Amino acid sequence: IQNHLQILLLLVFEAVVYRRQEHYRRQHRQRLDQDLLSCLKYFINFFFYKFGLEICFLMAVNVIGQRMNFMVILHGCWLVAILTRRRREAIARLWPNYCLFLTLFLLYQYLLCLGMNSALIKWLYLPPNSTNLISDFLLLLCASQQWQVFSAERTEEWQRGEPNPIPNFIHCRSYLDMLKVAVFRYLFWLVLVVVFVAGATRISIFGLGYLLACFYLLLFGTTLLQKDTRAQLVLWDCLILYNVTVIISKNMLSLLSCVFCWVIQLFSLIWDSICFFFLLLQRRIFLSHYFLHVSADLKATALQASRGFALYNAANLKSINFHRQIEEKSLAQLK
Amino acid sequence: LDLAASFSAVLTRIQVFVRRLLELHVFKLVALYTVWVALKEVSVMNLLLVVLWAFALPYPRFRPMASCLSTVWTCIIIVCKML
Repeated sequence: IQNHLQILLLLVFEAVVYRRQEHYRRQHRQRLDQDLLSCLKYFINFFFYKFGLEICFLMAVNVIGQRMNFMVILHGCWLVAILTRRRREAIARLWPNYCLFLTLFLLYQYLLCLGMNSALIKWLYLPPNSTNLISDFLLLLCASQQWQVFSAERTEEWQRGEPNPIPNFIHCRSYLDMLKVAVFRYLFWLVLVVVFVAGATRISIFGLGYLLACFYLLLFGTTLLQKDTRAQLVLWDCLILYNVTVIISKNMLSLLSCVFCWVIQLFSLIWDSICFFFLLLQRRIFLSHYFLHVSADLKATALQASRGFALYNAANLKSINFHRQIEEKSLAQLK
Repeated sequence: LDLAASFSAVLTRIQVFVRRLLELHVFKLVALYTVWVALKEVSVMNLLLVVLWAFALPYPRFRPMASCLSTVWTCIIIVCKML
């Protein structure tokens, strides 16, 4: 068996690499804002420490989409139960219980594999495919690493008077400032387009919900940004919850693929997950400090709106006076 | 000229980066191949090996124990090949 032999070889190489690293050891952020490469190094160093909850959520949505069976419905229900307590302090106590439940249910799931119509018994797991378990295993890996990092907290780093160090992206004195403004100000106006496309490419009747959501935000996003973080996070939680409701409901209705006219046309038995990715990213952006300065910029523009009108009237009167002068000169010429 | 020195410096940096990345990631990356094998062919022999890594990932306290027991669990490969 070449597969088992390669597995044993990799297991040996796991300790071989550790021994080699130990021998090489025995023998032989504040700089974040300076340059793009430094920020990239910061992401390399603490990608998980900042984005673990979002990454675990997206892996969970990945497994929901990949399986679409009855067992992953527990995944979805516990996902939603995690979301309803979105604030990380409740996740602080829920996460050990989350990991315990994940391992408990995965044990039963793996046991059931080896050991009542054919379509329904395939849709469920009763006497049973098991190739799909790779995504669930990856979910457990990511959640376990999140638990480890969260417990460690990397307490030595953790990488409103004036806490924002260099908030002034708006003036863009560096390439990093250009990218930071293009992420912090011109991305909500891409989350809206992602929502629209997600609604309008999957023709099911949930996409019409996305079209309503896009049409609503697009008429009130420019004033949504003006709000403080409270209402922003409330409404954004509402939209995230609607999106996760859509994905879990699609998982449920996947049952209608086993017991298989107008209803199936009307409910149409990825695009509804990229929207989830962008929604989580933007919800992380909102609460962040580096968004306070751009919100202040929007407030300044809102208050400065009035001056532009007088400036434009001045320009119009200057042009009108100029053209009256030139007409007078021409008519004097003719006379 | 300076090309050889630049190549040597690049090689040293690559070695340092590889060592750091290994020390940071291998502890979790080890179980990936075992999980892939277990999903490839579900069997009683591979079930214990999968479960050991599954429990080890949640609790890092048993992770060194799982690393030690990986060789013991891999002994079934020879028996399977003989059968």
